[PDB]
Amino acid sequence: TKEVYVPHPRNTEAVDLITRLPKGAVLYKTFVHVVPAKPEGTFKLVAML
Amino acid sequence: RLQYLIDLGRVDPSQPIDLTQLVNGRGVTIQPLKRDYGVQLVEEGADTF
Amino acid sequence: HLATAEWIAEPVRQKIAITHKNKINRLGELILTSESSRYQFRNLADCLQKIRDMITEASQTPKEPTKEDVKLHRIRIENMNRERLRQKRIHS
Amino acid sequence: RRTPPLGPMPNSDIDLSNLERLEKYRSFDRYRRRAEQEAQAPHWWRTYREYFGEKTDPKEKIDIGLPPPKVSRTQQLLERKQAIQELRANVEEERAARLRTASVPLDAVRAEWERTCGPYHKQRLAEYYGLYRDLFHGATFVPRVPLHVAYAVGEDDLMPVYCGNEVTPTEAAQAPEVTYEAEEGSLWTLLLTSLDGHLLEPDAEYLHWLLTNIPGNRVAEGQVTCPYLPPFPARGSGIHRLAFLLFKQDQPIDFSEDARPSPCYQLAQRTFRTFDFYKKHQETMTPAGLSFFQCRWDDSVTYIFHQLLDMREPVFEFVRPPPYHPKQKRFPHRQPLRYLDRYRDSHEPTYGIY
Amino acid sequence: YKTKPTHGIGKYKHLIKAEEP
Amino acid sequence: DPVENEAVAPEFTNRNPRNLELLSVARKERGWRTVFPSREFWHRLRVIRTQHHVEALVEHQNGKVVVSASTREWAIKKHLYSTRNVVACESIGRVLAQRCLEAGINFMVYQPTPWEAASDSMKRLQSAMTEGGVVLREPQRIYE
Amino acid sequence: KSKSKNILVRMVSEAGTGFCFNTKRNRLREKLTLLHYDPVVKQRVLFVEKKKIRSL
Amino acid sequence: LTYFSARKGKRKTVKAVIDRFLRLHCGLWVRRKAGYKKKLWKKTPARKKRLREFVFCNKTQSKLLDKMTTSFWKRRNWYVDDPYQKYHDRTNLKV
RNA sequence: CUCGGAGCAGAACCCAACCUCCGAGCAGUACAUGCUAAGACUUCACCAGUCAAAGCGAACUACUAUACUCAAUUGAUCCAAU
Ligand SMILES: [K+]
Ligand SMILES: [Mg+2]
Ligand SMILES: [Mg+2]
Repeated sequence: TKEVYVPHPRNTEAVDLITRLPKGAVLYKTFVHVVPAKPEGTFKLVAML
Repeated sequence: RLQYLIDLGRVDPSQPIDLTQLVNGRGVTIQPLKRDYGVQLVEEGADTF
Repeated sequence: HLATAEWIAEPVRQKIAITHKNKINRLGELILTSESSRYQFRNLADCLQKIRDMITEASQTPKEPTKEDVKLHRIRIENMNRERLRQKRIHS
Repeated sequence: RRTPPLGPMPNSDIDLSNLERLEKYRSFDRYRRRAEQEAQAPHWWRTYREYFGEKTDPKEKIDIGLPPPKVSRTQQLLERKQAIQELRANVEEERAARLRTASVPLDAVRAEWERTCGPYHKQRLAEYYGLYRDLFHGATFVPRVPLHVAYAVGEDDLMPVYCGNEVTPTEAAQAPEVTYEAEEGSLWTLLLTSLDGHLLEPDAEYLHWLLTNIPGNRVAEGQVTCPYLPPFPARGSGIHRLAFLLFKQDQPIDFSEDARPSPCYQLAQRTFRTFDFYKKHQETMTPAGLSFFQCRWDDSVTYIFHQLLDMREPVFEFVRPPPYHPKQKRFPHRQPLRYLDRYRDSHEPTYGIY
Repeated sequence: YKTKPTHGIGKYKHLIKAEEP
Repeated sequence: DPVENEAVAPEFTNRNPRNLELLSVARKERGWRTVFPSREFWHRLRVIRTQHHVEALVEHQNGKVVVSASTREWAIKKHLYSTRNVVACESIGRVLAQRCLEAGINFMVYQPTPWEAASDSMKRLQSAMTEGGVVLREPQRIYE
Repeated sequence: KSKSKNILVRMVSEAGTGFCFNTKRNRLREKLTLLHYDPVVKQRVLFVEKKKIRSL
Repeated sequence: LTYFSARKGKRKTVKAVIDRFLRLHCGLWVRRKAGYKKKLWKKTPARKKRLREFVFCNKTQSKLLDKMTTSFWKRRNWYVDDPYQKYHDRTNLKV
């Protein structure tokens, strides 16, 4: 997907870039995702005490 | 293997069993020239012995 | 049946019921299961060793402060906040 | 080969001829604020929200609650501005704020918040917990009648029920003390349902409590349509939701079909669905108040199963999917010796025919 | 990607004045 | 002679959205290491400061606001000389901490900037939350 | 292949376990005394340089 | 390789192989990584752990190592307290 | 004559000339650059090389923190020293 790119404030290089941009301008970058297919687990009946 | 040999009459449990009786019953094949020092009794099959 | 078992001591009987309440069924029988081996012998030996460990722990009465588990740490914080919400009756 | 954009591209309205004369952000905070705004807008390209955002229905949620109260904004605004002037005029207030020693009375803030923004904050919080999705199949209402449920613990303490705070089954052993503000001659219906307690059916609930035709706010005088049953969350099953739903009856209603035998200790009889119950009584009934808490298993639940319900206690366990390994190959080149353990069922030596 | 309509969505150096030592 | 009450499904269905979160077994959204802020949380405290007001939000990672406290509310505004100073920020923390406990939220992450974290306003708001019972760090997810 | 500015030295644990690790230090600087994790005792212990392995 | 010895007319074993490789009875060969004792001061911990691994050989290498050793080295052995005893037989291997 | 970056080779990967250009054979900071372990990459083989969740042990009370910065910054087997 294409997402808005906000760098870390500790990132000196990237922060200097955005502060010099004209107002109303937003940087974009391509991001890669992984949509989880399976759940973390399932509750199963283990005993009848 | 020990139980199987006894059930078929190939090893006689009414007398003391040793290396000779196991060899004469074709239960185990010992190769002293290949650095075999005898037989090790292993626990496989303990539940049904 | 834990309560009926006379070979265990009475104080030990009463302390095992509290510590291992999760292993006692409706009828009061303490159920122990081991499925870590292929051989019934070793599985039984493990079950018997657990019984011997239960009696040893109850009789020892250890007062040493054990290290808190991670799951327990969160429940401690959650219990604190639940007690913090407790109110008192305006007119008791 | 090129393809024209399907819509307006980012950074398009920026005039690049007057770049030097255009205003810059100059601050990280001003860019972030604009960045957060752009991320929320709909886009014609693929976005994270498309794949991970919950798929809300386009049609708005049907409101089934009481009508909003009518307030005179002009008079309300006048009184509010006057109060601020009086507070700001006090010299002792200014010094306390300047010296950072001032504080607000939390007790008064909650009383005012409960009258003003309380209902909407409770609705927002009820929607987050999934009550409207489960209880009314997505239909939402504003709990405009504050409901105060408290479980008496001991003789001098109370355990208040708010909106998701945890209450243990031991504390909820007996019926709670329910009080709400109601006019004379009105009728109300109060119920308690466990959204997650049901053992056999996933979509069904358990009706722990039902009181009908309550005169005014005298809950004790209501008809016990269903007797009270303490929560019994099963061990290892997680944290359940129990919701108190207050209803405002337009006229006296007959709940003979919903009547449960006293005592009711059959889980089949307790099985209950709020949507079906409200749907049949919707014409003469409106949701007014809402409270709920979160309940997990404790040692007292064993008492409920063994004695009250006369059944064996069901225990559950969170089971994770088995670990994945690629298909075993005859020659696992450059793999460590522990490769073979990954595909081994038992850890004990095997001897085959011998 | 070049052929796709979103080509150039990540461009940013035309929005900044060039830096010359 | 089976007991009707003992009819239990082999798999338990718990529709509580917070169930797995409270067991610390739910997935947190890991990744996003090159951007700010992180997504690896279930709940986060987010403070919005404007020219006239101070607002603090507790929102789930999915973007839903759970609880909120703002100086725009009359319940809070009526007791504040100024809604834009350090006292206002400390008061918002105290009000939010109480509302968090009533909603069942005991843990959240706070993601300040370097200048925000060093500010006296945010330090007083954080102290108010911790004194109120809320812990500003979340427990580690259990994977095993 | 260049001027030898650093040297490799063996740091020996002071716990008496005998666990050693190799570190790089400047030739002109003084002998290193470092606090380094000792696996034998399973906690951080003081190490002291004993010998110079080679010139780097 | 000596296919027919002058004294016995029998195939010989290349002893260089015996000194470097372990043969599991299932047919797999185990070796060490080249350079796992070389210039450790300039290698990272992740790399050094990889170098300490006991790894398997591929099909082509295994076939070559089988040709370079006689049948004696492919027999089933029952050494007492053998560390590699468990790895001699494969389990749940389809093809 | 080995290694890395760029063009040729414009967009997954790969691609030659006694083709066109620029570099490397370190340095600096750590002293948990501790241990261990799923799943993967791979310079077209092999050798070598690369990235890593969880876990143990630490660290921690927000220094873009737990596989340091850096592009290459390098040498197999035997043998020798210990
Ligand atoms: K359920
Ligand atoms: Mg390859
Ligand atoms: Mg890790």
